[PDB]
Amino acid sequence: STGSATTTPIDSLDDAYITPVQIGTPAQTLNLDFDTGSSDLWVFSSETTASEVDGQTIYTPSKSTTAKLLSGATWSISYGDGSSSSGDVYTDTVSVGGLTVTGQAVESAKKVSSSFTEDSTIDGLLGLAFSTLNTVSPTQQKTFFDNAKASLDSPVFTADLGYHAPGTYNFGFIDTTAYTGSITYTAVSTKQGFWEWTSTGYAVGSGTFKSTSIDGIADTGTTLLYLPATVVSAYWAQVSGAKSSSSVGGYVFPCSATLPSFTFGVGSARIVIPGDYIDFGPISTGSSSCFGGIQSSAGIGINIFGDVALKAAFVVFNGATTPTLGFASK
Ligand SMILES: NCc1ccc(C(F)(F)F)cc1
Repeated sequence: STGSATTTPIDSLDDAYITPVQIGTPAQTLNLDFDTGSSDLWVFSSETTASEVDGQTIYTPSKSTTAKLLSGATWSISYGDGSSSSGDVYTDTVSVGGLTVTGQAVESAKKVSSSFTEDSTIDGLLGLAFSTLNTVSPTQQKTFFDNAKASLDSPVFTADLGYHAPGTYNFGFIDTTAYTGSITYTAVSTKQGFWEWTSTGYAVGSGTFKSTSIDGIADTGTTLLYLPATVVSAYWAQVSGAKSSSSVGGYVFPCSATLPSFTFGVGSARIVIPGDYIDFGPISTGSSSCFGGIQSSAGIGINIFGDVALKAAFVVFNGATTPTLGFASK
């Protein structure tokens, strides 16, 4: 089997991407943030605290004839940005672009944090990291990809995120028309439950490529590109007037600047992020200082190849018995 669904930025800055997902019988369609950095499929629901719902579409399990309460199961998740949610668990039928899993664990939110309430466009998350990170207790549950894998034509899914435009998540096949050149595959460590890999280096604009190993995760659920402080300083030093702002919480730059590109290595291959992808717009409405799309990972503990990096590439999440990651230009 295969599945294919269009993913759309939630706003004019590509802060996140939403993909429609069918849940239950009859179908309830919710727009979920597909997150290769986490492993819980959770949704705003009829059970979510009323004051914490502000325009999201809710899943109502009592209206789904295939929904079954997973007895005694609860979940609670905290993300690296400080956001969180928690609730109880149903199993139900879940479909993405024609690909169907019966008995998928659907985590129904009873509580969500302020950042979720304030994003009216995100009805929940669909985790695509490794199932070892799933938070359901006392019986851990599998991701949608993990459940579908054996039925897929190939045990893979691909992320083709757009810059200021729609893109595609495919399950079970590689669309060879969706990229240029070849896909370079690189090793993955699953030891922390992430799609963790090692970039072979970087360049800033037309500068000399620096060969250096950068361990990090491929994370569609994170907006920006978080890299070591030395790398990030080298990038922003090329932008006249850019500086690290402690009040703002990262590097900012004059909105009048044209940004240099940033290149990252995948084996001997190179992925070029156009400079415009690195502009995240005014720090506050009407300001002429703009927030940078490449930020230091120093306070995080891990480097994150978030959407800024991934949307420059066609990305293969290969769930073969030894998982690997593939990157192609596009
Ligand atoms: N990395 C997962 C994630 C995704 C979205 C959000 C937000 F911004 F919608 F709350 C937070 C955390």
